Amino acid sequence: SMALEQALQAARRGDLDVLRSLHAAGLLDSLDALPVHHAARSGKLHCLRYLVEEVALPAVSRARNGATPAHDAAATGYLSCLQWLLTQGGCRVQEKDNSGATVLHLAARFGHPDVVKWLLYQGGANSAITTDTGALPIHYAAAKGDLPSLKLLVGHYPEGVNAQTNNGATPLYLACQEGHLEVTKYLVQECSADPHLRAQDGMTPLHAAAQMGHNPVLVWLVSFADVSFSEQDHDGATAMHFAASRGHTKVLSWLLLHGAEISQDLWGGTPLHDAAENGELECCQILAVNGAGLDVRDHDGYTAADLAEFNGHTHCSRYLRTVQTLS
Amino acid sequence: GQIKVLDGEDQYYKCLSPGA
Repeated sequence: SMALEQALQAARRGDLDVLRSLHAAGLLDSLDALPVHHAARSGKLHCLRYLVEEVALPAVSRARNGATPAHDAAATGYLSCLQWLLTQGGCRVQEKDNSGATVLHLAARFGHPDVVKWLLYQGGANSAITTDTGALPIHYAAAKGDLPSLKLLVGHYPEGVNAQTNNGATPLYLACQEGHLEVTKYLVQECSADPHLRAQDGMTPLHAAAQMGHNPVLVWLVSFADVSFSEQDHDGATAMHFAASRGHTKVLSWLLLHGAEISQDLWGGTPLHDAAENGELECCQILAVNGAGLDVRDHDGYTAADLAEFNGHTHCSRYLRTVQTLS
Repeated sequence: GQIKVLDGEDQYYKCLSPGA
């Protein structure tokens, strides 16, 4: 398969000379992509144009996942190649891959405000379309942290502000989960994003920030966005449970310094149970120093030291058991 | 809880820039 590798590399490097060489020699992958895919991949408009017009290679070919070359150009953000594919090339802006993603999703997913701005206002792209997971282009820009793209998407399709993916995430949930504070302030201050809209499991954007350790987001939300750190998921788990359980000493300490209680969830487990069960020794210590009740039993009758013992976390058990026999 | 993702683990788009 000597021909394939040379065409794909020449197309990707911008090597018009090799392309016209292979072609004249009558020589024109594993994922079913083509040299048109590789040209579009890094914005070699000249090679891509020669690849379609002169050598008559179709530009509507779909890779294994249904990605045509225009999807490729949008993901990688090379606007000039995408324009040629949609206008002259023969690609249609509403084309979906096998997941439902159009070129405007990809443009948002990989943060290319110019590709997004062109697609919305000159390209005819529909910003109300969901992928099979239920994601709007606005969900991608928020998760990516692309505030310029998000701005365009809020103006073009403002009802997307509180839209939920199939698992219940809003754009705010995704921004908070991913730690994008500027996007988070913009959705709440300027677009009246609801911060109490929960995912399917009962988690709020506050929990997502606590779960992933994004203290800057968590602090802004709790202070300036009418979210309370006593917020609970469907199991009664607080921001402090999620921080402790995933080892986020920064979030945990901030919560504890500004007054959040150390409370049991619906199952009787405190954030110390969660830290011990996941073997987060430093969180166990921070919670113990902040006066967590070491002997509190959950619904199964287990203390935090018990859970640490059962899940093999011997330094957590050792510590908690010895701090208790100190008292 | 689990983290909320928008896509599957397919690598076709991520492995399009020279980032793989």
